Amino acid sequence: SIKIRDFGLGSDLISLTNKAGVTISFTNLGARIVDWQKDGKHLILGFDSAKEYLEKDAYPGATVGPTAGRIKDGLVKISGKDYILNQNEGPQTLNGGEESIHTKLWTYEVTDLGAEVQVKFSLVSNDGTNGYPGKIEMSVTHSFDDDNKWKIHYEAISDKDTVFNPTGHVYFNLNGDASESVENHGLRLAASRFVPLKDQTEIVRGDIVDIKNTDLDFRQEKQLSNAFNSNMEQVQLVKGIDHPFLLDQLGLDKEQARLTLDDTSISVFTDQPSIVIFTANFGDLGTLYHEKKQVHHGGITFECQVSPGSEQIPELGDISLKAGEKYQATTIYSLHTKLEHHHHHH
Amino acid sequence: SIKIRDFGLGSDLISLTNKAGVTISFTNLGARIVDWQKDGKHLILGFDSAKEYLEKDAYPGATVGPTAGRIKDGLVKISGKDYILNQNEGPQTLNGGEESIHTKLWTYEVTDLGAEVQVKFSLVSNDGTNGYPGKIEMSVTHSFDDDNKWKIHYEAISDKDTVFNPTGHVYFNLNGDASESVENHGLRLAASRFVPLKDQTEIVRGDIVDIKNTDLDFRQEKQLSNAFNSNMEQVQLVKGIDHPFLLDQLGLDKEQARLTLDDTSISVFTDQPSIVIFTANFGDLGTLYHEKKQVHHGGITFECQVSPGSEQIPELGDISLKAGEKYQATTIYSLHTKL
Ligand SMILES: OC[C@H]1O[C@H](O)[C@H](O)[C@@H](O)[C@H]1O
Ligand SMILES: OC[C@H]1O[C@H](O)[C@H](O)[C@@H](O)[C@H]1O
Ligand code: NA
Repeated sequence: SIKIRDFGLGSDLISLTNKAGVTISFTNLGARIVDWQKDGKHLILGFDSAKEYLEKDAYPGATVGPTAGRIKDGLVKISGKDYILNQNEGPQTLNGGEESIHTKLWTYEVTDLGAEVQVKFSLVSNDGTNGYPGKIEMSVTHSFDDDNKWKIHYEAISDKDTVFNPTGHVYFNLNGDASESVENHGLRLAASRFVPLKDQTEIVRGDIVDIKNTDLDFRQEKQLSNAFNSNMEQVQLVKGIDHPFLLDQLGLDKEQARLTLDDTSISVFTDQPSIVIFTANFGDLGTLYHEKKQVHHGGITFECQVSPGSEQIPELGDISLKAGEKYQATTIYSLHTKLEHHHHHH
Repeated sequence: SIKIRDFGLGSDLISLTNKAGVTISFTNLGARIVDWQKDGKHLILGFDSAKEYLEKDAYPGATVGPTAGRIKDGLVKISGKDYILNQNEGPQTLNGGEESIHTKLWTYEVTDLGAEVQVKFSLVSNDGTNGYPGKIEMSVTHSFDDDNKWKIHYEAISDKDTVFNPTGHVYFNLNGDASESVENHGLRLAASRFVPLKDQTEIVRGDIVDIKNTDLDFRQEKQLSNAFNSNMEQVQLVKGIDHPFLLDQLGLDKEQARLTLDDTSISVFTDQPSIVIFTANFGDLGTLYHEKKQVHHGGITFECQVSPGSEQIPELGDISLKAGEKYQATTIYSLHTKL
C-alpha cells in the first residue's frame, strides 16, 4: 500500500508497506528516507517532521551532492579548468556546499509495479549553483519491494562538463533507539584498505593504507565495539569511524557489507567503489530523535560513492561528468531475518 | 476557510475562502497564484494541475526572478564588474534564466489571522545560481483578507552584492474564459510615460517616451480595443502591449491602475515605480486553459517592479541589492463589485 500526507513546510511523507508488512517512508525534502520499520521497531534514525530536519540535522537519510564528502579548499579541476565551489566547512566544500540538494523540495512521481513501488524524485541544479557547472538534471529513485529490498538509483545528465558523486546518508541503528550505541552491532565489510584523514579538518591524508588485522578490519564479522575501543590514531582522531573504505571486489552482485543485531541484518550492495562509514561521533551533542537524546555512536552510515579525496589521490577515481553523458549509480540495502546467529552482550 | 490539497508532482494547492465567499488559491510550485474566483467565475488565468504549468506555460501566476523581464545579452554590472547570467531567450536573460524560481517548489507556512490569512513561501537561491551572486534568501507572502485584498509582500537578503527585482506574473481575464479577448475591458493607469522596445527581440530601445494623448494614454479610463487597434509602431511591433509604463506618483496608497469589466473591477497598488503590461500577444498559439483555447489577447498582466532596461537607461532605477541589505516590496490587487 501507498500512503501520502503532508510532512510539514510543504513537504510530503510517502509511506509504503510491502506484502511482508515492512514499512518504509520517504519525503521529497532532500529525496530522503525518513523511516524503516519492522515489527514496530525503527531500523534507521529519523525525525517526525520536516522542521526537525531543518532545525536539528538536515543530513539524516538524505540524498547529498552533487559531490558527497569534503573537497579540500573547494577546488576541482574540470576539463583543465580550475573551479572553486561553495565552501561551507572552513575552506572546504562539504556535501555539495551550503543549502544544498538535501535542503530542497524535489518534485516526485510514484509508480506502482505491484511487487515493487518506485518513488522518483527530480530536481535540477542550475548552472553555477554553489559553483558547479550545469545545469544538471537529476533524479533519484527509491524503491521498495516484497523482498524487503530498498534500492536507490541515481541518474543525472549535465549540459556542461562538471563533477557528480552523490550518496545516500541514511543512519542505521538496529537498537531502534538513538540513545543506544551501535557498539553492540556486528559488522562484516569487504574492504582491505582505507583512506586516512590528515587532521581534524578531515581532508584526506594522501595515502591509502592496508587495515588487515587491525581493529578496522571487518572482513570477518566483528562487534563494532572493537573499533570504538581502539586507540589507533585514526580512531582517536575522529572519536570513532569517519572514513572511506575501499571495496576489494567491485560489483552490484556482491554483499559488500552486512550490519547485524540479534536476528536482524541489513546487507549492502552497490556499484560504487567505496563506502564511507561515519558512526555519529557527536559526543554529548544529544540531538533528540523521537524524544530520545542521541548517544555518541548512536548510529552508523554506509555512504556508497567514489571515495572523497580523488582530487589529491587520483587512484581513488574520477568523478567528472561529461556534458551529455548519463550518470547512473545503484545502491541497495536489503533486510533479512535470521541470516546468522548473533547472540552477544555488551 | 483554508483547504490544502495535492496539486501534482508533490506540489500543494492552498485555497483560501474569505468571509465574502471569494476563493483564491496558490501553489508552492513557483509561489504562485493559481485561481481567483467570485460566484463561480475565474478572474485570472490558471491551470488545473502542476503538470500543466510545466508542460504548457510556467509563467502564469508565478513569482519570477531574481530579475523580472529581459536583460540585454544577459549582462549586469555588479560593483563595477561584468557578470553574465543564464541566457534563455537568444542572448537575453529573461525572467531570471532557465529553470528559474518559478519552476521550483518553495517551502511554505500558513498563518491564519482571522480576517486575514497569510501564506509565506521561502526559497534559497544558492550563490552562483544561473550566474547570480548569493546566496539570496527569499520569501514571498501572499495574503488574502475579508476585504477582498490580495497582497504580495516580498523580502530578500543576500550574502553578496547582487541584483534583485522580482515580480508577480498573474494574468487577468474578467471574461473568465481564455477564448475571450480582454479587448472589452476598460483600463485606467496612472502613467504618462513608457519605455519603447528596440525591435522583436524586445530589448529596450534606449529612450523614454511621453504617451500623453496617444493610444497608450490610459490616464483616463479607456477600453483596450483602442490600444489594440492602434497603428502606433510600438503597438504594431508586438501586436498589442508588452511594455513598461512609468508611474507618475509613487507610493502604496495611490491606486495605480484599474481594470474593469461591467460590475467587476480590479485595482492595483504597489510601491514599485513601474508596471509592465503584457496582453497575451500569442497569436494562434492556442494554449489550453480549462479546456478553452486561448486567444491572442486572452489575458493581461500587471507586473509591478523596477522597469526592465535599467542596464541601458539608468534613469529607470537600479536593481542592485547590497550584501546584508534587506529587500522589500509590496503589491496589492484589490477586487471590487459594483452594487
Ligand atoms: O553530518 C554530516 C556527516 O557527513 C559525512 O558522513 C561526513 O564524513 C561526516 O564527517 C559528517 O559531516
Ligand atoms: O510569457 C512571458 C512573458 O513575460 C513578460 O511579460 C514578457 O514581457 C512577455 O513578452 C512574455 O515573455
Ligand atoms: Na505535496
